Amino acid sequence: KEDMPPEHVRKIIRDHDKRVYLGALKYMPHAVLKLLENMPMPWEQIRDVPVLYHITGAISFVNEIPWVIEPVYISQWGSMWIMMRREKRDRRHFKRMRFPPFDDEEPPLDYADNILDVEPLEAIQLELDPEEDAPVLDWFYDHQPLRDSRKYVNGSTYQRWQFTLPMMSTLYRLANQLLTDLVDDNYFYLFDLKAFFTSKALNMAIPGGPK
Amino acid sequence: VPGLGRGATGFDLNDTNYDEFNGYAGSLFSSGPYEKDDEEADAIYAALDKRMDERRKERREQREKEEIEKYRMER
Amino acid sequence: WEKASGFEESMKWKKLTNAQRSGLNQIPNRRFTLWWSPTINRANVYVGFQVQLDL
Amino acid sequence: SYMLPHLHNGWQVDQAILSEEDRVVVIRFGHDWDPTCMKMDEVLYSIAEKVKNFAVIYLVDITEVPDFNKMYELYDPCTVMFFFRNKHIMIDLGTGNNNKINWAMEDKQEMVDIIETVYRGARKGRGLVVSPKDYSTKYRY
Amino acid sequence: DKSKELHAIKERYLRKFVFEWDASEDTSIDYNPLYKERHQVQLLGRGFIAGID
Amino acid sequence: TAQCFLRVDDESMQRFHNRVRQILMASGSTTFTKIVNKWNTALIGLMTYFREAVV
Amino acid sequence: SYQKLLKYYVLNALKHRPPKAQKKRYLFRSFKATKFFQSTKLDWVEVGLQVCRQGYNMLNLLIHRKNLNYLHLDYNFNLKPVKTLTTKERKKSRFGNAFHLCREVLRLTKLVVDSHVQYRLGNVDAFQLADGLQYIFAHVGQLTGMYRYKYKLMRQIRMCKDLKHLIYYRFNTGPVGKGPGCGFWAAGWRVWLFFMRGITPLLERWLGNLLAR
Repeated sequence: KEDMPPEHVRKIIRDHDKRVYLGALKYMPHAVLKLLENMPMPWEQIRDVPVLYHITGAISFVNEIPWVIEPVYISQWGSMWIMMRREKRDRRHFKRMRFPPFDDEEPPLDYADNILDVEPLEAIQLELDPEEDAPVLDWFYDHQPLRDSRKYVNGSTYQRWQFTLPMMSTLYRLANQLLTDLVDDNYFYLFDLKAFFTSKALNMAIPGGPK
Repeated sequence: VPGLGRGATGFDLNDTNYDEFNGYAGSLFSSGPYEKDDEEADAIYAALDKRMDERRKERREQREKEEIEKYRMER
Repeated sequence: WEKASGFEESMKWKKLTNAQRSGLNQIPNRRFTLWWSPTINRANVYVGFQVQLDL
Repeated sequence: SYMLPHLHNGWQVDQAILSEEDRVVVIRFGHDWDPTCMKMDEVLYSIAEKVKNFAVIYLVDITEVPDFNKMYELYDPCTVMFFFRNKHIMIDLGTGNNNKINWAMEDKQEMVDIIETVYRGARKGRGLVVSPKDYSTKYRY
Repeated sequence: DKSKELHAIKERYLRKFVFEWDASEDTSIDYNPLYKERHQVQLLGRGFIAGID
Repeated sequence: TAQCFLRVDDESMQRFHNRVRQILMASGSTTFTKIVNKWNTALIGLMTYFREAVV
Repeated sequence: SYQKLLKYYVLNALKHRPPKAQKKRYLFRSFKATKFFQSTKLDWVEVGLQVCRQGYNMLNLLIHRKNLNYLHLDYNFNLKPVKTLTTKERKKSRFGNAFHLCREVLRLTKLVVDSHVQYRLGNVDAFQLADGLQYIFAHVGQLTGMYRYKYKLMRQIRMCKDLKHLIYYRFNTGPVGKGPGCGFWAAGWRVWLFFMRGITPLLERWLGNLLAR
């Protein structure tokens, strides 16, 4: 079962006994969930993904899963937060979209025509100084950071993420803004999961906690 | 003969056939328009559904049978 | 005021059915509503449902 | 049970409406499966031998004869409607409309009184008989 | 405060789709000052909370 | 030498509430005047029996 | 908002029943094994646009095969009746709560896909795209209007509101004051992804029951 180029699927979609189409339509929510899960991150400009184009063409589901290394994702989130804070504090004339798209009744824009041609604008990629970001300069931004580094990652399946100590130090430095910078868990005394469970079970209320 | 012969007028959308969850009953696709290709597509879809429903099917079926046997004592 | 004397005897000296008896017993309710109608028919007493009597 | 013979055929039901003219014809369009129609049938059986000399009550199944539920639009699970000499009398229940009862009347006396009032109104010819009841409310407290 | 503390001591001895959770359902109204104005987590003068500037 | 604090027994209050509930439920087709008279009689009895304890 | 988030966490923790032993059957791999499915690779924006078009077509099929041609589904997935209808047609115009929830979910997905397309069409900046995603996830119950379809989703809406309040009150400090530039949307995205994953079996069962024989 060899794969096929996406051009054939796009042509079928733009071109397409109602038995086969009706029979396979029963899995649209799964496709919606897959599309929601496989949405691009802010660090990525264009995120190519593999999908399952139905022969009838009723529903196409993204077969991929969004497996990402936890420290890399945390570093990306911290860099995005820093860049967003900078842009907000600088571009005070911020005009959020804050509105539904213009297609109230307009036909859906052809992704081949109005989406496969224009080069997208630069994403939110925080500047990387090679003085302290050298060990993670190239590994900081990618759809899958270590999809090929056999030494660092398990491989294509992306099941193991074992990096060197300097790489993890650089990742923590690039993400220390979103980290709570705690040392001893004793700072959350009478505010842990066990404390909340005991408060709920005793019909009491920890002032800093829920009821 | 229709009811018009009685000379009566007003003053499957029945309320019993309707519900809050899943709306009204019945299938929006009429069972009439089927064919051999329809048979093949239905067979493939049903096989896929059965395969995707066999994860805990054995344990669930055994537990449900035990529960039905227990309920037969008081029902 | 004619206490329970608006009609002859509201057909009490008769052998009418239960529905007629219920209607006769509910007739004083209509009179009581009519007596205090101006205090109850005000648009500030009920919700706005202005309806004009025909002709 | 359901001693009242349900008119299976729609045309048979229509002819039954045209059969009797000197009494009251009440058709129970409720489906016999539902418990509400079972309670309606029980209430009818309570007044089966009472209003018999003044009325002729028949059952009906909207699944058997669908034309009644599609032309008269009886969408309720068990709606009680009346037809007197090819004239569907309206009971002034006060529930917005007057084509059906739409309520599982568990009181035999109330049903008997409603039947008597409907007969009196049909004799008087009033197409909208004033029901001697406050059906607009639940009548419970 | 003080009267509230005494009342609390005595007590211990004896539809509509609401979008935003109203402030009535909030907690942390403590009569005692020690459990209301508590020293923050100053990480030895070299750390602080996350997210904030 | 003392002070005999008094209060209506919960049984009496339950009986009064049951009587009020019955009057409201068994009103039915009775005229509003009849229901008002029944309520007035019940209130008069309750207030005249527990003259002081009703407060 | 913090107290409500803590309540949600404590509820999800106290009810942490360990998962059951499944037979490990992959629905996606099963559909891949099926001869009625192909495989390719395409950008997330193109796939999202295709999914939005497919969902619109499916909604049109569900609102057209039933002979209810007196209503129309807008390109924003907001179905509006074409004109007046009778009581028989009103009962024919009965839209189940499952149908309403599916329509709201499809509208949210189409809005997200179109926002991504506009980000990839040069209409707005990437930071503007992040702000738009934050708006399309947090404070989106008004935009989606899914609360009426399923009242249970109001808990998720309140959780998203609390997450938005926390993210705002944390990020919008110092030089960056109150404004629309907050583009931290991972929390709301996670909450709505969890809600969609939970909702999926019910809607899938309803859709499968609809298309039988």
